[PDB]
Amino acid sequence: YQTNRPEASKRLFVSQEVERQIDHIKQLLTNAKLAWMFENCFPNTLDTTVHFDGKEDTFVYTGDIHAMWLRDSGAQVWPYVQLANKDPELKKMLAGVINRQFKCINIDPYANAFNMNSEGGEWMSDLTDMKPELHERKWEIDSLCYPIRLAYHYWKTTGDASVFSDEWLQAIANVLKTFKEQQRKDDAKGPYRFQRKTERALDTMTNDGWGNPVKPVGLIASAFRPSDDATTFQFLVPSNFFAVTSLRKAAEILNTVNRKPALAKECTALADEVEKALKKYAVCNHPKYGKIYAFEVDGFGNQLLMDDANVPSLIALPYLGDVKVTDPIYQNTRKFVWSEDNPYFFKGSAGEGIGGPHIGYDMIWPMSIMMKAFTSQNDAEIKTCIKMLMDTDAGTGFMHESFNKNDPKNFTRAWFAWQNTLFGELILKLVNEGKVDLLNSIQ
Amino acid sequence: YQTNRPEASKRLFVSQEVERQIDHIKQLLTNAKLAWMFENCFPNTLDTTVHFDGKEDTFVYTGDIHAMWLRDSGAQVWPYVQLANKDPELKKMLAGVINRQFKCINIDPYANAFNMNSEGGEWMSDLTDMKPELHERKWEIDSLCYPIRLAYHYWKTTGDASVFSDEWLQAIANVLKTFKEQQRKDDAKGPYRFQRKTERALDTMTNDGWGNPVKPVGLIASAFRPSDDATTFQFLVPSNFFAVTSLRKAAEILNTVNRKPALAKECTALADEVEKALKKYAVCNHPKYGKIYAFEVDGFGNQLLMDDANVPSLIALPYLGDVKVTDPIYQNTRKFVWSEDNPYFFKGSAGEGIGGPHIGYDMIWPMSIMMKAFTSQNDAEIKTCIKMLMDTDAGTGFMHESFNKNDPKNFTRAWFAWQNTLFGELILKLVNEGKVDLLNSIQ
Repeated sequence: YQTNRPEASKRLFVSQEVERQIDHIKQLLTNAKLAWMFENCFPNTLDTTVHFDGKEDTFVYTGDIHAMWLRDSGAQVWPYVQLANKDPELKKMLAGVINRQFKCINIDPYANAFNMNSEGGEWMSDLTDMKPELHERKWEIDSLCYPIRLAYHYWKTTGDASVFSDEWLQAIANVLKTFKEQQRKDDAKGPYRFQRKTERALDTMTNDGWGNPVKPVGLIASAFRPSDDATTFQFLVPSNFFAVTSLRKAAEILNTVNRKPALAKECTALADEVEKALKKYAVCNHPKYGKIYAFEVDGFGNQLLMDDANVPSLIALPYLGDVKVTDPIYQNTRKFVWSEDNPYFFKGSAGEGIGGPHIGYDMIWPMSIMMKAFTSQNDAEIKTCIKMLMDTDAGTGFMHESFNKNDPKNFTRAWFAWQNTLFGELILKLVNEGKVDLLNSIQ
Repeated sequence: YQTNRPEASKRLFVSQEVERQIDHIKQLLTNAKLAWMFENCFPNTLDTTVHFDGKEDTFVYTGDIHAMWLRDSGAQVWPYVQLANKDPELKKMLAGVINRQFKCINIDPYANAFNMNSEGGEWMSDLTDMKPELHERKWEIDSLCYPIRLAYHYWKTTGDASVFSDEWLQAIANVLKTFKEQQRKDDAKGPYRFQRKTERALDTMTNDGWGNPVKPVGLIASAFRPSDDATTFQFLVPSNFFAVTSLRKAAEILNTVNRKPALAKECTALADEVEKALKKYAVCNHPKYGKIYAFEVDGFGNQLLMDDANVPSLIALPYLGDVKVTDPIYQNTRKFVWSEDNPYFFKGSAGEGIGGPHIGYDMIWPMSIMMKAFTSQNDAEIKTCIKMLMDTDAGTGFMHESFNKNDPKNFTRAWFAWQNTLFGELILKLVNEGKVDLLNSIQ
């Protein structure tokens, strides 16, 4: 069993603390394959996607796609924050990620993906206001939430508030302006419009680029989902939940750090409005599972019952910390999403899980399985999830975007940094929780 | 007030009975504008779209779009059937339409539009199995229902069953095969797949061309709506209702005419299954309007609450005769669709009505207003509808596809034969019902 990591000399970024961490788990885990996968995945982001300038800037690619997603980057380095206090170089690189994310938001708060400079790209021709610094401009609420989540954890972990300077002040102001604009209270259309000539229905918006209408009930419209697919009803519930928590984190930062009570109150006020609207528009009395959370709503009364593997998702609500795992409505939702009553839940001879319209029928995303484990309150459940991830890797030793429910050999995206980071994060979390014996019991 | 009809010498098809009909209403109506519009609209199909070979074939164009829609053609000549018993040439032309429709269905029961021969067209490159005889291959349930509706009315009206020969036998068999295939009980995918590289989200299907998943509860999946837009949840309720009635009509034909009890029973059995599934999947307990009919459902539990102007529609249910106008659930639905709770109901300074995602926000389709009048049980309501159609024609004296809720001058499709036929049909129906005094009361 030889590692699939590039090579000491080919690795883009090296973190000694990270290296010490995998050494520990390797000698701690008794399953050769599991340890092998952890060594390949956990450091993947550092090994092949991190571009640190040694100063205050860090550019992070997603892997397969040569660009930087605010979402992917915010998650790709997330599990490293807990090691920053023991690695000065790592800590500086993390601050560089945050600094770059905030600069991206200020370039275009509606964009989901950015280029290192201004090389533009194939999507420059999209029917929307483009800029050479952008790789893609699909409006996704979670794009603005992930950076805040990272910066907050970073700050609380290291105590370093140097990342909350002028750039941050402008970015947070742009997040509020964009969130408010997308509540679409004044006009059903607005500043953001998007269409693209493609054969993929969810890569373009309906109604001349304005998307399906929404009734301004206080929720924030999201043109696209964290899966990069267009929403059916724009008030994406999982992303709105993520927005509430992110706004509250920013408010705490603006208060204790920048000491700007006015701007913080705006964050809090918006969070309260979105949270109240969620409580009366995002809940559905399902006849089989009881009260559950809808995936998307339009404010007119329509509610889409389903779930997509991409985080933020309904099942991942507790992972991001938007709801307690004990939330009764969440538990009911958890049962629903992992059943044949969810149009995107698939089950075959290779395993089961949630997929989405992005790849299509029978294609399950391991991300959904990992989130099931991350939010699990039962060791037996966690064990089956880990083993399933192990048996559906097609011997590549990496995490893929999706695989066929009847044949893992049929999979997409062999190099998905965000997914590998999540797997390393899961195993590390389990270990730090004293569940090593559980992992070591894997056949 | 000079007529907008082409010219006696430029008219494609001439019907003396039709000419006598407009002469009667002209001297009967006291409103110059109304009479003018009736003379322009009622005969529009005959004046500019009918191509009769003098034998057993009739090709009918839609007008703006140079092709034949099974849907449009079946409606464009509908109101003429009641005059066939007094016009031999007209009667033969109607039989030629039916004959051509059945031949189309046998060419490709999944296609919605056909060419006169095999000139192909711009959609030949669509990501689906194309044929030069086809103009477009968007699967729309109503495409197979409209021809049956016409043939049945024709037969019951004239007594001529010569249209139910070998071609009809093959076509009806194709309708059953196609309907059954689209219940998608054996596989969530099937023989029909469709995608197109376009910027219009509803001109392509999600999930690699298979559309959004459906749970095989007995309903028939419809890839696209009578508006030519892709469905969100494939079990289109209005079209499934239309399917039930059409199947029952065909069963009666197969029994009394072709005397084939076996094939007829298959039609009846399918109708019963679809009807039962409608009763338990297409109904929604709306908290504001009570029990109403959903627009589309997926069988998993999702229900789309809205309405589109294109017939078959929810409001037009009684018009096509799929439900009694007295149906309580229909009445509740009628209130809902004509309110701000319907995402596609628009109201402005020019008037109000239903539109759809096809053209976009604020664009109301007069078809919705006409259907409101057609299904109305109140003279006052009918009067406002007629006057609204009169005040939103932009002085063109014709029926348009849609107009801006705040400015009728902003409209689409100046030449829409199907719509003109419907307006002439509405006025004629009102007159034959002794409501001339009502029309003559229009200011």
